[PDB]
Amino acid sequence: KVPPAINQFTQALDRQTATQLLKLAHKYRPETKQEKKQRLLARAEKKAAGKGDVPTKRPPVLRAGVNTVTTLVENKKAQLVVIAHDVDPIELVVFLPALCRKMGVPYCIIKGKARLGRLVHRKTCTTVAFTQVNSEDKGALAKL
Amino acid sequence: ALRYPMAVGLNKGHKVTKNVSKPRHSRRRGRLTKHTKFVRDMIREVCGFAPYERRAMELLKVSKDKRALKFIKKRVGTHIRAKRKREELSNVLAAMRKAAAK
Amino acid sequence: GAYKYIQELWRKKQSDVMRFLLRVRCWQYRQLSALHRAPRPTRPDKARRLGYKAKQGYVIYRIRVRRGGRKRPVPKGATYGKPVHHGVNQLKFARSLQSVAEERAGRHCGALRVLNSYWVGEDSTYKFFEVILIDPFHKAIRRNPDTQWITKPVHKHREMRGLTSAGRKSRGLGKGHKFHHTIGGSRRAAWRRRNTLQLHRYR
Amino acid sequence: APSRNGMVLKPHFHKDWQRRVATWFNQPARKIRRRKARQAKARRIAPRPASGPIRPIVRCPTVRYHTKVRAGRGFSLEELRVAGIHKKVARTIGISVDPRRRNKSTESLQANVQRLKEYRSKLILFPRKPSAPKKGDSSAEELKLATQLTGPVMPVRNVYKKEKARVITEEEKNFKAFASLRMARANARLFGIRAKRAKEAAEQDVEKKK
RNA sequence: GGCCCCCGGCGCGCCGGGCCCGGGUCUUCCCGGAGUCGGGUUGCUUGGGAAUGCAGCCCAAAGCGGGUGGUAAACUCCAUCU
RNA sequence: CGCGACCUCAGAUCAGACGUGGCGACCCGCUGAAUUUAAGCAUAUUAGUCAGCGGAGGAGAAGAAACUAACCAGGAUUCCCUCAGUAACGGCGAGUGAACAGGGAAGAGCCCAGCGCCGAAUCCCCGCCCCGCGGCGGGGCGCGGGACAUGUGGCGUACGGAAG
Ligand SMILES: [Mg+2]
Ligand SMILES: [Mg+2]
Ligand SMILES: [Mg+2]
Ligand SMILES: [Mg+2]
Ligand SMILES: [Mg+2]
Ligand SMILES: [Mg+2]
Ligand SMILES: [Mg+2]
Ligand SMILES: [Mg+2]
Ligand SMILES: [Mg+2]
Ligand SMILES: [Mg+2]
Ligand SMILES: [Mg+2]
Ligand SMILES: [Mg+2]
Ligand SMILES: [Mg+2]
Ligand SMILES: [Mg+2]
Repeated sequence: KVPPAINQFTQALDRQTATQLLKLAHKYRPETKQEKKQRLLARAEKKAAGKGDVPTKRPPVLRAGVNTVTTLVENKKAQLVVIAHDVDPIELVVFLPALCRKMGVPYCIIKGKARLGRLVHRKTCTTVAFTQVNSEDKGALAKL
Repeated sequence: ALRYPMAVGLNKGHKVTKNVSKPRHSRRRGRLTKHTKFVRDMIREVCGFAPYERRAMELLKVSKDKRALKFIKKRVGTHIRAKRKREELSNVLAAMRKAAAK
Repeated sequence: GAYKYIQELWRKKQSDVMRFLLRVRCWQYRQLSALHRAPRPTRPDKARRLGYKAKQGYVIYRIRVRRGGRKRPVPKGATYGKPVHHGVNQLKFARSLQSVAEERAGRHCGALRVLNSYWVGEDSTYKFFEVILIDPFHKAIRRNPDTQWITKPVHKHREMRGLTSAGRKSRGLGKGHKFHHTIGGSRRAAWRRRNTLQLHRYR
Repeated sequence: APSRNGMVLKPHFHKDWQRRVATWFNQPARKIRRRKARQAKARRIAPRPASGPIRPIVRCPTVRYHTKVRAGRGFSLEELRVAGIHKKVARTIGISVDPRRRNKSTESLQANVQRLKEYRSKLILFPRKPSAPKKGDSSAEELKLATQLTGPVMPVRNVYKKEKARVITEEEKNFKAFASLRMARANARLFGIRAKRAKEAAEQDVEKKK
């Protein structure tokens, strides 16, 4: 008899919805090591001549990691939380559905921590969280 | 004189002016914070109650409070710890009573 | 702030969710060998609380020890002597089972350094512990201050000298009136001081 | 066997004492080694005091010794805070600190801040770069006035307030010292039971009329 | 006392690069280690004596909480540490 | 109905490292007697000692209070003097037996996890170039691999801390 706190992770998103969710999530992947180097060098070149600081509107990005996502949920800063269904030490995320529901942030459970890892250029990710999003994707995020 | 400092009596001791100050930060240990209370309430509704805690609630439901305290003290171990645990178990019973009232 | 929730979760070992997880895991560990390397800490919050960091050089070994007391290993229960020493059963080992599991991990992996250990489950016949080991010659460990201490020669086989947290608990160390047996560093240190006759030059 | 009158003696030599006998033939050598280390340490910290940091004024705990005052482990943070010294700078300029010591009274507090202010006035501070004196001291008061200090810094000394002879007043003559001590002991002994008896009598009083 | 040879750590000017703001006041926030403590029992240990410490088994925490305050226990105040 | 990702495992005379065994006076963790004394002897004593097993270093262990106290309070550890053959334990017999305060030797303090903030800021490996060799480091480069969000680094730890 599996307790509901552990059984809830068997209810994952359907293949159709998980496809729209990951297709949207592909637009907000964290920048890789290579394109961070390219961005940082461009800032050094631009700072040298001649704009200066130039924050240039740090773009929205997908926040990843159970500790990062938990704080965002506790601060009501996350707009959407995606939880992998197969976290092998299943204590890292058992509180997250209840915590997300308590704080009012919508949450879904998706198939595969490996798919979340490819979103963040890593092997595995427990959870990813959607913070503020670009205007052209506000309609898409609302439907999800 | 009429009265002298004494080594004995209710007011015994050498007389010094007490230096009042803020207590040390280690004395703050054990205080419940707003965030830690929130976390513990989260885990409680995720987890539930231990089987002995549920049994003690059945005793408190039928108002066998002395028997409930005997049971809790036998489980937890000491009278002081049992009294605190019985108050909390009584509080959750009262909380779910008024929740079901509305 | 997820580590706070996992900590409070593991303090509820008799809940339905934790009872299920502990039973299933204890079954799985029962199917493996007595000494077995774990790919990752089962309790990442408890591991890092005890000194573990998710970097190269830290390894985890799951150890299974047999529960119960220490039967006196004499043939046919004959302890030839006075009746005060006739005891064979109901005898207890001075060191805890956690200290024994640490010793078994350290003896097998003699090239590593035992850091700490923690409880992951128990049966009626077995207790399961996960031991944190450190490779003292990995460059991640060796090039880092605040970790270079484990690389010193004096810190080899801490678990066999009672220097880990589990092994320290049986030595009777501490401050104050409850721990007068070990003033001087150990029981033997206190006993030698209290049983040595100081014969000064001028008596 | 006992023989006539004598003291009943209990030697503790039943436990193979001859394996653990500490002779002291290295005592003169130990004193030489300790003296050499003291002299080497003094040379290493060349103008700094040989004994080490200044220690606070500290009263001895129990009722046997509370009339005496000695040197403590270090100055409390409350003392340093009101003396205006940073708790991390103090150890650099030769001030021992004790973060775990509290100040129950104000007299011991103020006694130790005058000790810190006196030490701070008597301190000669050398600049980090001798060619660049930033804020330490003038060269005049450190060219020749700098000298390694022998013995404890400002050694802690018991002081007695001498009272001049005075004419005994009649109130002092009529004071009953033995009677006051006997009554004070009785009052402390019966204080709890007197309150309970008054409490019980108050309970009977508030319902005596019905 | 002399001469010879080798090795090691002390200040100055320069060298190659790192090296990043400190204090006081006020305001707003944040604060802790769990099969662990503790309890029962058993065995050993201690000067520790209605049980000093250690361990096995069973129970099994809290957060104005917990531990200690050398006589077991209830209530109460205080002290001290964390 | 095969191809990928991850997880959990396996093999290799894979690349590079590490452990084993000796000594063991001193030190640390266990295990652990009986002779002996009690004019017998069983608890006790011998003794947490001999023997036995393991593990170190030039010292080790301990160590910065879940301390002592009850005072007008002291303030990590270790060692010496004293407390003291005392409080206490004990067929309360034989016997055993500390600690606090005090005076000295020495004196030194700190770090994480957690809570948080910072675009993982972090680390290992491999090739290339330069400065060096003497214990193999410094600097730069690689749309070079890997670790790592199941949490690296910086700030920060109960003496409070952070941000304005
Ligand atoms: Mg015997
Ligand atoms: Mg009492
Ligand atoms: Mg090879
Ligand atoms: Mg060896
Ligand atoms: Mg005999
Ligand atoms: Mg005889
Ligand atoms: Mg031996
Ligand atoms: Mg050491
Ligand atoms: Mg240590
Ligand atoms: Mg501390
Ligand atoms: Mg005497
Ligand atoms: Mg003895
Ligand atoms: Mg001295
Ligand atoms: Mg961190």
